[PDB]
Amino acid sequence: HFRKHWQERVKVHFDQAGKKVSRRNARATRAAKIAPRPLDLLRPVVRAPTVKYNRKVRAGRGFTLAEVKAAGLTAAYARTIGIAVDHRRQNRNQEIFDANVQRLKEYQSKIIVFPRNGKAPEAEQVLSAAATFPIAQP
Amino acid sequence: ADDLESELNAMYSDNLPDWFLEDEKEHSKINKPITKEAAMAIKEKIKAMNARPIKKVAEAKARK
Amino acid sequence: QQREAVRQLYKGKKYQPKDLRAKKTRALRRALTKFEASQVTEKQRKKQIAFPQRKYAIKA
Amino acid sequence: TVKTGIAIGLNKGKKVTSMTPAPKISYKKGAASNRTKFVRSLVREIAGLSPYERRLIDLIRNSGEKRARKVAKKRLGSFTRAKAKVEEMNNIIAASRRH
Amino acid sequence: GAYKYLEELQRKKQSDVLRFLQRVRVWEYRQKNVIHRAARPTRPDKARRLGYKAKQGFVIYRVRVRRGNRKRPVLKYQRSLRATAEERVGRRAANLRVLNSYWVNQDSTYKYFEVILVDPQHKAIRRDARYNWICDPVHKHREARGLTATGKKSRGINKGHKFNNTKAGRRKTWKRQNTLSLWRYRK
Amino acid sequence: RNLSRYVKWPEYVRVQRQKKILSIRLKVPPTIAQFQYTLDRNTAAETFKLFNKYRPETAAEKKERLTKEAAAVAQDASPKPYAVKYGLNHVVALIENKKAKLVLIANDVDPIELVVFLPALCKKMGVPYAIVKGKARLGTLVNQKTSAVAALTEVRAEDEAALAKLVSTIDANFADKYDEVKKHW
RNA sequence: GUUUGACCUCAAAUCAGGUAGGAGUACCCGCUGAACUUAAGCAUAUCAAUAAGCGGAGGAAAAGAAACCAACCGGGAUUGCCUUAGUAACGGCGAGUGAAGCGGCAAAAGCUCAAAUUUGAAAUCUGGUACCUUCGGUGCCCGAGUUGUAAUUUGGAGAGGG
RNA sequence: GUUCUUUGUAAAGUGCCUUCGAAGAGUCGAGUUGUUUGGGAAUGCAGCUCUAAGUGGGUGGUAAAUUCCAUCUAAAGCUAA
Repeated sequence: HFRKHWQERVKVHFDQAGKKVSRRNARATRAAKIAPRPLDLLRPVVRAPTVKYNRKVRAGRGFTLAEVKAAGLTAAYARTIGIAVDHRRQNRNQEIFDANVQRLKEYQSKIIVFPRNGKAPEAEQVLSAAATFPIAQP
Repeated sequence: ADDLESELNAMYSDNLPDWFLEDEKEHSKINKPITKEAAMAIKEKIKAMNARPIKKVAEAKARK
Repeated sequence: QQREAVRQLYKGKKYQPKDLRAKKTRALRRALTKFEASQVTEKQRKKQIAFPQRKYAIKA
Repeated sequence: TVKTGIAIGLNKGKKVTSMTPAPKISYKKGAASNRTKFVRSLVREIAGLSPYERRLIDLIRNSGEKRARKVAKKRLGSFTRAKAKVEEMNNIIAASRRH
Repeated sequence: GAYKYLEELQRKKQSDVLRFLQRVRVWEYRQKNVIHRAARPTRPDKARRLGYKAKQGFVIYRVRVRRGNRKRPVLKYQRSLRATAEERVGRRAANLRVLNSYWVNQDSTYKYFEVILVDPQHKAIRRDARYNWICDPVHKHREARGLTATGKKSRGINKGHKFNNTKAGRRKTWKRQNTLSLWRYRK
Repeated sequence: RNLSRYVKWPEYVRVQRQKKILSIRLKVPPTIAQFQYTLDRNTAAETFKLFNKYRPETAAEKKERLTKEAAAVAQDASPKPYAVKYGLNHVVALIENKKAKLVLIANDVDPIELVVFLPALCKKMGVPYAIVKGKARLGTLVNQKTSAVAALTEVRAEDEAALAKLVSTIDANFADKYDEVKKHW
């Protein structure tokens, strides 16, 4: 019925390689700044919504308060120890609840927290909590 | 306070007092919201104004 | 010599002559000081003492 | 209810073991407190009635609760709000005349 | 305290008490200047609800604004009276930062607002960890940039599906509809 | 001759005089009109003579008392204090808890909405109350420039009887006298 | 007492100390706002919430921790990329116009008030002054403040008592 | 990596029993005029008129009425990448 008779705008990504380099530099800088902590927090396993995607699980935002309590810690301490906490998510699925509780137990058994006053034992930096605790399809 | 009340009343002349009533009635009017018919009248009035010739052309034609 | 004499006359005073004050930039002179920028509330200070960011690692 | 494990029909959907989440107190956002009731009753006694409330009372007396509710809906914009206002005025009438 | 009583009573705006107070006060306001400094908040509960504190560095100005019908040009409407009031007060006291504002009164010619202002230079503000955020240079003339509560409401800054039909929403949709995004390896 | 009738006064003087005229000329709702009925000269003098014995601690006196406590620190160090209570929210809380034995309410509060509910609250709570002339006079009692309210909750043994007589006097002179008129416009 | 004051409100000072204006404006946030053009030449419409005009910021701005999306075995602040998709839909014999949630990824971060009786102690704060170990500390003093400044609580909770 | 007073029955977290549990108004919402988005019911914003409630309120735009259900918790505020 009616045509587009005007002139478009153009966005060109000449800086694609430069921005990849910049993101890599920023990640290395942040790793040095927070060493020996990882670059990412521990995230929970979560079912995708809608009937198209509910057949698979993915990473969520943060562990439920109930899951943190079941794992045996408080939200404030978990946030300081490197665990994402999400207050607005609720549990109505015991499978997901159990998986997230076991996830937290394994993370606690696999990390070493240094004393806030004592001398630090030598410990190398592992960058990806995500890689060390991958989400697995049930 | 007959003295004070008459002093202020005569200053204004220079149940409720006159200064108060006039001040209140200046701002106690009714804001009935505009109606569709009046709005259409506004639009057509603007159209009539915008469809006028310029005075040069009007006066030249009138003189001819 | 004269400016240094005035400086020693004013040493330690709260208010100095503006020409003896640091120039920097208008915006830099309008910015909050370190003290004002560092002020925290009592509640936030208590939370910071109780739950600081921890130093941890992923090995065991 | 309990999901029937099939993709259509009544109560369709996958079946997983249920959990009951703790009831969040934000869901208790409109609840009334004893002090809140006390304050509202005292303020009602102090302030009295708005003029449209007065004529709602008059309508309830004379022309019928149906017409009172209709006038209240005209002045409020919502049928549920008209119902709430008319019930409030009915309670006020009962307390101000009978008990 | 007295908060619950004040909030309930000031909600009951058609009662005899509040009508009488409104009448007397609006006449007095018409006597005073169009923009003037208020000695104290007329509604302390509302003011401290919007962030006012009774301490040095907090200022209340009362401002009178003409209504949509009652303009003096010496119909299209998109400008908020509360926004106009806040901007005029901010221009009158540009050493200050406008925090919030609230309705106090109205007549058939004017609406009456009270604007809350904070002094960013006062040490009682600069050393207060709860308010010195407003001392940062990024908050100069919030009301002029539309960052007050009325500004955000007029701009339509809200979450969800109902808030894409704004100026900003339409700008984003226009650049979506007719921006070519050309990558190095063309997609 | 005296030109005060024809003196062009400043705007602020003129406005305050017109406000005074308006307040008396207008028909005032009773919940506000009740504040026009106050304690009489004799009973107000007696009430203030009672309260001035319980005028609270000043800053200099607090330094002296904290000096004694510091000596005894390194309940017992200082005695139980008796003083009038004066904050508005504090006194509303005391009334709602019925801890207050007598409440004094200034008649001149602007905005009046801050105290317009207090007599009704005190009636619903059974607390004796009295409207007195002067937030400034009330503030003198508590070391402030003005005070919206004042209250006695606890009194000394040598003053219980005086407090009870003052309450009875206010009841006879102020409750029975103004009960009919405070409900009318 | 025809006096002497306590307050409130309103002023004044070349009063003590501060602050605003103008520039730049690529990017950012508001206000205000066309027409050419394109659609039979068009008043709807489009161009376009664009140009011009006015105001306001920063190194980024704005937005931002749900009065959200959904309708699932549910997700979970904001932003951006890829996407959804050139799809559904509309109109046309094939000219054209045209979404959103989900999904993958970049980056990740959470919090603050109001609403409470400290009432066995306004526990709070500006300023002047004197000293000091001076982006500030302490003593004294004039003040602000009870028409409410601190501590305590913020919905995920939380408070009182045991 | 060294040194200085250790702060301190000051501050904070976790367990159970019980009593509570304050949560923003000329706003929300409604009608109308203009404007904006839409094929459209309808939607956002501004002016004007009317103007709530507390087991409440908003949202879930196919026509309206009704009953359920689901989901958040407005009318106040800050915040890096």
